[PDB]
Amino acid sequence: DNDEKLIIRCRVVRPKSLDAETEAEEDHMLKKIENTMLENITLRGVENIERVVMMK
Amino acid sequence: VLDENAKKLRFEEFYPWVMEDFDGYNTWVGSYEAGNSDSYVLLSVEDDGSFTMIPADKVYKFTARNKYATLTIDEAEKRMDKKSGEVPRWLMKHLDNIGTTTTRYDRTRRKLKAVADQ
Amino acid sequence: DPNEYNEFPLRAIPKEDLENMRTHLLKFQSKKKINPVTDFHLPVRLHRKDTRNLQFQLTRAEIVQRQKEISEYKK
Amino acid sequence: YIPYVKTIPKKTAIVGTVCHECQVMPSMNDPNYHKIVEQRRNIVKLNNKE
Amino acid sequence: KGSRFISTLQVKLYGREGSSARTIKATLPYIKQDIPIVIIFRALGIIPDGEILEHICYDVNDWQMLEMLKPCVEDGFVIQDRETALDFIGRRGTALGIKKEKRIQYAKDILQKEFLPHITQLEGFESRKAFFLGYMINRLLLCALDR
Amino acid sequence: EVFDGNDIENNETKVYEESLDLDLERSNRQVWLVRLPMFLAEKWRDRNNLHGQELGKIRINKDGSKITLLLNENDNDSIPHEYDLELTKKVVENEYVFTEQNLKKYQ
Amino acid sequence: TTFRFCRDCNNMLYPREDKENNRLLFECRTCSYVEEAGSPLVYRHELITNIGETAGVVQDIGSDPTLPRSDRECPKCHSRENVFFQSQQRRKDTSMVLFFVCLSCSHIFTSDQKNK
Amino acid sequence: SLMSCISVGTDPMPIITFLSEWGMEPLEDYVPHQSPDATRVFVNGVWHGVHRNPARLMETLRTLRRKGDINPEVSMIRDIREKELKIFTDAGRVYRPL
Ligand SMILES: [Zn+2]
Ligand SMILES: [Zn+2]
Repeated sequence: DNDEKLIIRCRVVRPKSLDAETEAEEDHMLKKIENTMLENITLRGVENIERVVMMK
Repeated sequence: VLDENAKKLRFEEFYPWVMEDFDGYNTWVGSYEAGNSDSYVLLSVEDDGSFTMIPADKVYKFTARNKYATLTIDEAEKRMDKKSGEVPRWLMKHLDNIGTTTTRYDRTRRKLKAVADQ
Repeated sequence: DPNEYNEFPLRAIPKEDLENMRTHLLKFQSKKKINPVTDFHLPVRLHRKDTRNLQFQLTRAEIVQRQKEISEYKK
Repeated sequence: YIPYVKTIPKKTAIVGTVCHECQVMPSMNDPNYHKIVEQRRNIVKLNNKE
Repeated sequence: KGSRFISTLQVKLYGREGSSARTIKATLPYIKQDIPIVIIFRALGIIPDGEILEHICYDVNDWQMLEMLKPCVEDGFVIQDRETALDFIGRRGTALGIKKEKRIQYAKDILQKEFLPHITQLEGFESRKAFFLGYMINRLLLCALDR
Repeated sequence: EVFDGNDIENNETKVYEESLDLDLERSNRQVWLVRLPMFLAEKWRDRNNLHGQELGKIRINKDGSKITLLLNENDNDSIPHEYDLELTKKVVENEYVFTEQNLKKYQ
Repeated sequence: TTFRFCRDCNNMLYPREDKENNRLLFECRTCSYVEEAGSPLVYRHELITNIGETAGVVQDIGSDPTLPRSDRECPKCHSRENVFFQSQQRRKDTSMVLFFVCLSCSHIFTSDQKNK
Repeated sequence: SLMSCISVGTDPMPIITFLSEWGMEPLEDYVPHQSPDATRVFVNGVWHGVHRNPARLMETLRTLRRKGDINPEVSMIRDIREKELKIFTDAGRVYRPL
């Protein structure tokens, strides 16, 4: 929190077997998971709950 | 009824200009341009410092053809269909090694070398 | 004005050579330098032809080679 | 390969290379100037249709 | 003046904001199918991908618009020649009279006399059609980018 | 002027009596592409004219950067006699001029 | 993102990894041309963007009669005449910060006092 | 309204020729990357070309219409922000005097 800028760094780990064909789409796969990491991640709360406002 | 000028242009431009070298290394196809076909004029510089006047007739735009082994309509259509989620990023390189989808320049060089060897 | 310039005459081309002759403009659409005088492999041909299947048509070099073997085959 | 292409041969020759592109514009100080402007104005003024 | 008929051209941005690939497809008369814009641009005589993008975006530093255009060039990657693009258009046409050889010419007429007719309908005006098409796509992207 | 295609039979040797390769000899010739105004282009592109008469002169400053055209007095004092040739592109590339005429069909 | 384009055919270049040097190369998917990358950034997605706030500024912006005039001080030439307009972004999440264009130096500044 | 009128429309060809003679660069040689300041010129929704000095061009067009060289019903709009110059000559446009 004390850091001036809030940054998250993520790295995908490849399996023991080497996939020569996935290198072409390696960056594309990252573009896929990041998009799903922006949408399909529920940090906290109940689904279908857009916003909550406090009233007295 | 069709305007005479257009019909002549259509018949004249039915087959576009094609410029090919001896070895097929360069293949350019010309396309007619009508925006400024008749609004241009040429000035040819003589070998004595003088200028010569020649009216301009037509303007042709030439684009290179078959320089990097383009695929065919049937091959292109097969890939577009849902045979796979997305086309491979290096599909062109992969098929280059297999030997399929060669170029006219390479297709002619190999045949010429196939004769010089004997 | 002072003669601090170069002035050359401008004369029209004779019309006797403009008949049965069409002068068009050729524009190579590319970002690099294209010069058929040096870049291309002579001889070169500029004709009118159909562009259908412009990927499996015999190159001018091929026909010359095919003509040589055809003459040898016929002989 | 294909055995027929149906070409149309013609006699052609390259008779020059373009080096300069120019645009001729009448001098604004020319004595005969302000007549082209009137001619240009007449272009829109003209009403050929009857 | 001349025919008094109306032909509508639609450019659609498929996919939503949460999609990983949003491509732009254009609707042409007498084609029955939505064609990618890149194919149309190639059918108009602009094969290079760099030239096509230059027709859409008029600023070299507007990477945001280019990033949204990258899927389009990827979609039409397997078609990279004018003749190939024209044949692709012809096959989709709803004529079924062209067997195998008049398809390219049939599509040529559609792109000439029935595609954006309000500019012109005479042969030799592909440059104007391509530039106007880019303007429509550019405006579409500006709205999609909240510009 | 329809003719065979690939021509593996070598039929052009007798059908045509002239070389079919474009003459790449006059290409080393500087040419200025000039767009003319409507009033000037209407009288210079007419085929009922252009008999070889001197239509004017071109004057280039010794240091360059400024060109001007001076027409003769044959315009009938109806159009300007001086024009400023503006170089819209000092360097022009990938542009060429080619001619076109028919070939001899006999022998 | 600084999109890079091919040099031989003007096609769009794509990033590729070479294990012989563990470096970054840009290669063409059609003509087999390579070019060494200059920056390690290849993709950039901006959820909250400030690009386009001053879109439409030209050398003759002051000639527009509709644009309002103001008496604010330009902090680069000490002038009082200028035309101001709000952000051009149409998203309903942007603040009402003004953007001022000076008719003497074409310098663009902002009235923001929160972040600037 | 009382002072509103509807245009009857005229031929746009004379205006197109006039624009070309006054520096409207044709669209067949317009390179966006070599002139990222030109104003697009539209006539009846048709992109005819671009101009390098829109301010001078608009002044000439406005003066001609006011003096009576161009039909008054012709509408000219210069979108400075969008760098566009639209000229409308088709019929059916509602206008009023000011
Ligand atoms: Zn390339
Ligand atoms: Zn200032």
